[PDB]
Amino acid sequence: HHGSDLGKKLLEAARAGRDDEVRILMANGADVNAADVVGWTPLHLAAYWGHLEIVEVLLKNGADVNAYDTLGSTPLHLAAHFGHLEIVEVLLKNGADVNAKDDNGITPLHLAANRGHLEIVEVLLKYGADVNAQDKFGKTAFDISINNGNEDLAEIL
Amino acid sequence: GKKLLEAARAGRDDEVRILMANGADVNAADVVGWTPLHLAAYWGHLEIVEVLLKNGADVNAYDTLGSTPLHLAAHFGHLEIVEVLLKNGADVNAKDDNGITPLHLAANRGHLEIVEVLLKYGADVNAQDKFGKTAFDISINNGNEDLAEILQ
Amino acid sequence: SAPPAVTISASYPGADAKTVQDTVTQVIEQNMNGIDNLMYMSSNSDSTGTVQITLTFESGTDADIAQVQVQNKLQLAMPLLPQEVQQQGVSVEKSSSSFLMVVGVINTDGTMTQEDISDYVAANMKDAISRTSGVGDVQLFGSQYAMRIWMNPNELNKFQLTPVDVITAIKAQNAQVAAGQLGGTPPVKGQQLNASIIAQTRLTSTEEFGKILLKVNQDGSRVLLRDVAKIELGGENYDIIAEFNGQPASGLGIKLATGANALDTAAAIRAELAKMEPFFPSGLKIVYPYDTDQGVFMTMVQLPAGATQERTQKVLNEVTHYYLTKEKNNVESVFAVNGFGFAGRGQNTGIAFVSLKDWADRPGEENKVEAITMRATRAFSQIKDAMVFAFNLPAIVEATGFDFELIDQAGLGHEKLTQARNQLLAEAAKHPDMLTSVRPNGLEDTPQFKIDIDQEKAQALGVSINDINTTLGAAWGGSYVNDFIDRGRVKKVYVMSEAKYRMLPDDIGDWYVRAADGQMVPFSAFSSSRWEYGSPRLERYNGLPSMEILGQAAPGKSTGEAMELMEQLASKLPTGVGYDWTGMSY
Amino acid sequence: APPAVTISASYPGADAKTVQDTVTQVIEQNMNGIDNLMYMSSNSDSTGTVQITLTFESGTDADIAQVQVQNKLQLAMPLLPQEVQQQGVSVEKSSSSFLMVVGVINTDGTMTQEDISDYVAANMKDAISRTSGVGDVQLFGSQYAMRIWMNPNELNKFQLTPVDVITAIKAQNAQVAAGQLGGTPPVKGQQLNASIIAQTRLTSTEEFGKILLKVNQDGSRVLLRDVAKIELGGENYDIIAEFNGQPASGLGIKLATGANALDTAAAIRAELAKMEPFFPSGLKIVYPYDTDQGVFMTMVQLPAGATQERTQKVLNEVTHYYLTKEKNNVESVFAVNGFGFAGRGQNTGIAFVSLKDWADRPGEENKVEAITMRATRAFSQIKDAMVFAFNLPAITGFDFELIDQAGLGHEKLTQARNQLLAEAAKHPDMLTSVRPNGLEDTPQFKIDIDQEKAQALGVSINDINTTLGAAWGGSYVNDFIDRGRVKKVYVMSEAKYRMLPDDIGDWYVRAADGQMVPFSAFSSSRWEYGSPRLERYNGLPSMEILGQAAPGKSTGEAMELMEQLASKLPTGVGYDWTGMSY
Ligand SMILES: C[C@H]1c2cccc(O)c2C(=O)C2=C(O)[C@]3(O)C(=O)C(C(N)=O)=C(O)[C@@H](N(C)C)[C@@H]3[C@@H](O)[C@@H]21
Ligand SMILES: C[C@H]1c2cccc(O)c2C(=O)C2=C(O)[C@]3(O)C(=O)C(C(N)=O)=C(O)[C@@H](N(C)C)[C@@H]3[C@@H](O)[C@@H]21
Repeated sequence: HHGSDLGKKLLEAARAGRDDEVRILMANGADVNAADVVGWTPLHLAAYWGHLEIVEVLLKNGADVNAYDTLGSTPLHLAAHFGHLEIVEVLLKNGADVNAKDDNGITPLHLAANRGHLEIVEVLLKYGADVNAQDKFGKTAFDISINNGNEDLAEIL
Repeated sequence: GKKLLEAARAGRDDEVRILMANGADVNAADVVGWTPLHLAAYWGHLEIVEVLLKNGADVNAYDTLGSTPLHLAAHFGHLEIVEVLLKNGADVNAKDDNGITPLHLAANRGHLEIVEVLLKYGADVNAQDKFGKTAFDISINNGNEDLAEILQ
Repeated sequence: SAPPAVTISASYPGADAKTVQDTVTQVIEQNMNGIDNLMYMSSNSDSTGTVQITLTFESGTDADIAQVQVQNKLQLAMPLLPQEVQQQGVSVEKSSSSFLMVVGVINTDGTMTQEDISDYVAANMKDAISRTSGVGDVQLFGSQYAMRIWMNPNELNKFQLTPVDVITAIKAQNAQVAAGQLGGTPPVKGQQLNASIIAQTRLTSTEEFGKILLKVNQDGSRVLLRDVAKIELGGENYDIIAEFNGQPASGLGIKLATGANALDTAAAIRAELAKMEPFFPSGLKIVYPYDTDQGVFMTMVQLPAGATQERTQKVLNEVTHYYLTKEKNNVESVFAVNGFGFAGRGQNTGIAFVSLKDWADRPGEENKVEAITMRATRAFSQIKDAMVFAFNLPAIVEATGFDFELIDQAGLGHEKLTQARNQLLAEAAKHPDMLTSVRPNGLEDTPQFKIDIDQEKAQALGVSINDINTTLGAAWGGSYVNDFIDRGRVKKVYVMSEAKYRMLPDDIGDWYVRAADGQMVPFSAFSSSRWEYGSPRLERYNGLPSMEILGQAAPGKSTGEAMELMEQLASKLPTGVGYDWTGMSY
Repeated sequence: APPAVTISASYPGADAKTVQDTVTQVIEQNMNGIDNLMYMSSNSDSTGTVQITLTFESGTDADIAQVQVQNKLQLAMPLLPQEVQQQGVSVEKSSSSFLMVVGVINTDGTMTQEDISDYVAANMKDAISRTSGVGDVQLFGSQYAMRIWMNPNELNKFQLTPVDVITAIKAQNAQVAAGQLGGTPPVKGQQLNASIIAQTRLTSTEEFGKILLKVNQDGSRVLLRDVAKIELGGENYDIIAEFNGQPASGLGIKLATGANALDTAAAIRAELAKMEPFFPSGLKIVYPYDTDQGVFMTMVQLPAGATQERTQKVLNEVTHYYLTKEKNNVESVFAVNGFGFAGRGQNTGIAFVSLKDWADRPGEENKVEAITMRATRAFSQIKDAMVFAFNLPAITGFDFELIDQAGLGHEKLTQARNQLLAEAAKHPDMLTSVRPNGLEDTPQFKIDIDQEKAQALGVSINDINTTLGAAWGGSYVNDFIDRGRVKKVYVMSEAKYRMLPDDIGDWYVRAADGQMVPFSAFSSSRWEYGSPRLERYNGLPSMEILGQAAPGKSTGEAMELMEQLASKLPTGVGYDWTGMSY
């Protein structure tokens, strides 16, 4: 370790999807769990912007798979919300909490169901996602499907 | 008496005294009922206030809405004129058609010097208007801390 | 030589970049038809609520004709714009004309804020300056005072009031009403009395605003506006902080009128300023921070995404301190501006204007502009978490670079356009033999606070969505309510939350909205929030979403060879992504 | 030619008298203080459209005339209905004729007429409209709007009205300015600055479908898709075009006054070349009208009252003739239904005809002049439709205006017009084809709201007129974002609930006490006659009359008779010469 400058450069590298600087930075001991002002780790940024390889290299270097931002959202939330199927699987394989709730009681299943990611909804249920989980408003993933008028998702649930 | 109304307003002392030396009505009124004493107290012409009162001006003359020359002087911060009117017998507790006294108008504008002179001449500190407000309520509503304690 | 350009500027206070683009920028662009001699059109909408639309015309086009045609099309589109935007004024001016001179105003007594100074310049200096012979447009570095109502959500919840009630009460009790006359025409014949009726008049002071009656409690007590808000004269906007050698400053940007003599007007301005100085209040002094080697240069300041105004100020203060000590023999003044730079606006941008001593008194190559800016840039490379760059702008604008526009041609959206840009920039880096410094001219996406209102919960509780969005907007973004009279001069009234109640996500919970039944309902009852990325500065080119890309031709390569390469790389970008050349490359 | 500045405005769902009396008269009354104005004329249509033409003296600078007109119109803008302001008013300085037509088809047939029209409107029209020298662009089609097609049965079932739908759309399709975290002025020590994002415009039919109208007392939800069908569709459905029988859209381009016709066409072509590489698959530009001539037009005018379907039948026979009888001479036919040589309406149409190369049309009988007259003769045997082919460059008998000088009104002016028309027919040795240029009165549906019954039931008259207008005329609610571009949102009744008079009674309005009241309970109706197009000349009601001198008679002689004929007209009826006769 050095001071705290390499951690910020790892965040920008993972955000900009540079597999190059990311592995060079952690070879120099960059904080793999360095967080930004909103509490996003490099695993958050890589999962949000869909960089599957960076998610991989980050996780083998000990990145906290269940880190939450200042509003309770985990990297699995982001990956499920924006339809990154490959990242959702590797996160769950590495022990991501499939029933993690953010500050609003919103689960990865709620987010995946809201944007209609059927494949991800199936993967989440396979790893044990609670089908009856409710958010702060009492809504389940089934209520989300009904409101969106997505009967194929409603059939799965 | 119109020329004297004009004279008492524009602040020309010399003209004014020509008019009562010629016998102009010291209690002449314009259409809104303002005597030359009203006009002099409004624009703050002390010398004319003294001269008019010297020639028998009605110190308690009302306008069409019941306002006296003391109301105007107390309202617009004319400390020299509120003294001259009160020594000549201005009803310190005179109410207009709205129940507004010179203490109300003085307290609203923060004329603490005039508030003291009014109180000294027997102003009823507990006098209400049609809305039931006293001079103390005005000081509280305006946030005037000093004026507030002068009325206890 | 430079082609004539007209710039449209509009303001949506409290609006994000996407809100500005989709309610103002797109609407205006769609109405820029029927204008003669238009070459191209470009615009940006940013997170400070600002949009600028620049229309560039063919060489030889009469700039007066161009400005009038643009302004007439804009005014016919004015009813299509949000009321909050119309109320700020949408200006249409000839651009591509830098200032004749910059006049700075400070107070050597240290007794005036920049807001106090700006209001003095606005009410006592700017109008006489604009009337000086040869003077064209004059820009104020700040604003006249506004009556600032700084709301407290704790007090408002205590008396079951919302910002909606505050705005309603201010419109009702700071009002100027036509009330008619006694004896007006047609009268009853024989009427003698003819008098105007005077009813409410505009308020004139913080004291009068403080006693605005919000409600009367049923036990008889009164709730005044000063019981739920702090009230002071202040600025219309707080995005920009200006300092002259560390002291608060305002000033004027003066442009030369078309067809007027430059130095004759400069002397007339100085002569007019000499007339005003006897009337200045104590401490107020006129300075000239940029007498356009050249004897002046600039210093750029850019901080990371999300960085605050206070952090930018610290870097600018370090920059000011370096020039006034390490270059005390060469530098006479530093005018530091916190809030905008070259790459756009925002709390994380700033720029410093440095004026040097007389060239005659700076002997030696080491005391010239080029050597000074090289030491400064080298010394500022130490400063962490900030990019600080010194340069002489005439020396940097002066013939080796290209100006590239990446264009969304098929409704792909911002995210997919960002990917296409990233693919092109990754490839451009693979040819360092031809292309160097290929970079976006704009800003990157940043975290934003996305708050979702739950429509079902609001309706079940009887909370109006308009009360919700007015409470959120007025408290956190501020609201122009109406006008008042400050010492005989009409000025604006703004409502906004006091700073300490609109800083962090947890502060959202401090704000309550009143339901139909009369209960106070917290924001946490009908809302949820999450972090997401979004653009702080959206760009458009010829009416389509765009991303500007600057770059240089490599040493030993021509500007045409570099452009040829860029076109080849662009030809292999995703479907629906197009390109165009602009500016120096058109 | 004397330059002309054109004002255009639209009032969705308004009749001609409503347009004239809330818009046209207001603008005319404020066109003062403008230099070199020769005369002023206007049409107010039952399509909801007004066009005011200000013609200036020869030698007038068209730039100056346009700016002076625009500035006066700006000062009158606060006097116009908000519904008209928000549609946008246009002021143009262009020729009245088309310089060229840009046609767009889909060779793969994978896009309907309405798909193509939206693509042109959303991806092509604006860049063409900004090209120098382009004075006016007509879209032969309509841009998509978000269409909310309301069902009065389901609205009544849930005790809702179009007022409730409009209020919910404005509330839930909104763009909120919400400020910033750590916004200025901030507290000391603040570390985070970020934009707050609240509601944003909806972007899809699905988002509009889940707009929440109400929560029933038991807890169930009533969504917008439960009372309406939601789909992308044109802002209006009045203009459809075809290219050689195939679905098409396009742009009619007019040359700006004083611009170079050749340079402008080349600039348009260069702009189109920039757009082609990004067209969706199958989309192709065709050029069906480029100004012997090699081109000509054919106008179709059915009697007022004719439907779009019946006009389409007449256009089909016009197209059929060029595509069969004139096979060897005609390259293409671009036909537009709903747009006419003069004006716009369900009873008018136009076809642009392009001829094969002049070298492939040898012989005098295969030139433009012989072809157009053969066509006019063939189309003269068409029943109840004026159809003729003619020419018009990118840049004649007499033109007569009958003027109401004393507030006589429309009915009395019509009678005076007919009296003069019958007198001119009795002089066939001097005057030929003396006819009105305008349209005849047609049956309209007059509905009377009973103010007493409405108040007795507690039904607000504003709720009544909003329900009526939104259902049967359509209402522009606000804007949304369709694939990144700002477009309009309209509510209107689904077609089958706004076709017949009996349908009036299927619409319910909610009273103050919460009860639903049908339109039959507070309204009555009758048929009457009214104008589909009202004309004005120099600010007064007017009726244009065309005609020509008889064979072997001079134009001045024919005009002499018209003046003598007009002098014996009823009191308060004047006249004036205009256009060619000025
Ligand atoms: C506000 C100006 C100013 C204020 C106070 C002291 C100063 O020395 C200045 C300038 O010199 C500015 C410029 O020179 C501009 O470059 C300048 O003159 C200018 C312009 N007229 O176009 C700009 O576009 C600005 N640029 C983006 C950096 C910049 C001005 O913002 C400032
Ligand atoms: C150009 C700004 C500027 C430039 C250089 C140095 C400065 O100190 C400033 C300002 O402070 C400005 C403002 O504060 C604005 O109020 C300001 O920031 C502003 C805004 N952000 O919308 C305005 O609306 C402006 N208006 C006149 C009140 C005004 C700005 O014009 C200037």
